[PDB]
Amino acid sequence: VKVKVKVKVXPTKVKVKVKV
Amino acid sequence: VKVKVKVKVXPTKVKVKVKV
Amino acid sequence: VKVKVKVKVXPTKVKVKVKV
Amino acid sequence: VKVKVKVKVXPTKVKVKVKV
Amino acid sequence: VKVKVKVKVXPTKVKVKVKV
Amino acid sequence: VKVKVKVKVXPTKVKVKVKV
Amino acid sequence: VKVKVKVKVXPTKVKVKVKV
Amino acid sequence: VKVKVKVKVXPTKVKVKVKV
Repeated sequence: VKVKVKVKVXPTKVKVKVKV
Repeated sequence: VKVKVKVKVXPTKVKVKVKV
Repeated sequence: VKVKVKVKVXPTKVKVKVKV
Repeated sequence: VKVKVKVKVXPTKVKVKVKV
Repeated sequence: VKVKVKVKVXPTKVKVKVKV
Repeated sequence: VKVKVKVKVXPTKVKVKVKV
Repeated sequence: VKVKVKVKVXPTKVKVKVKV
Repeated sequence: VKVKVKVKVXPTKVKVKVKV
């Protein structure tokens, strides 16, 4: 099970991911 | 100009903040 | 701009705070 | 469980990796 | 640029400060 | 629980590792 | 240019200071 | 506790441990 949170707005680039 | 995200991702717990 | 990202990774507590 | 958190905001890159 | 990354991991608490 | 932390601000780059 | 790391384990408080 | 730090910062590189 792989779970991804991302938002990227030009200057602000956030990506979070979790494997289970 | 900002970014906000609060989220619970499977078993993690995540919050994001950009304050102009 | 002032930036915060924080995550609880089971017991682990990570705080990231940036001034760009 | 493995968590990978990746962020870039102004002239900063921060990467955190935490294996539970 | 001022970066603070701050982390607690079992009995261990760690402050990392980068100032450029 | 094992932790890797990496911050890069232009040329300034620090990698930090925390194992209990 | 400064980078500063400070670790705390119960009765143990150590710091490392690194500059250009 | 095994704490590593390695930093590449202007025209220098500084490594260090803390073993608690």
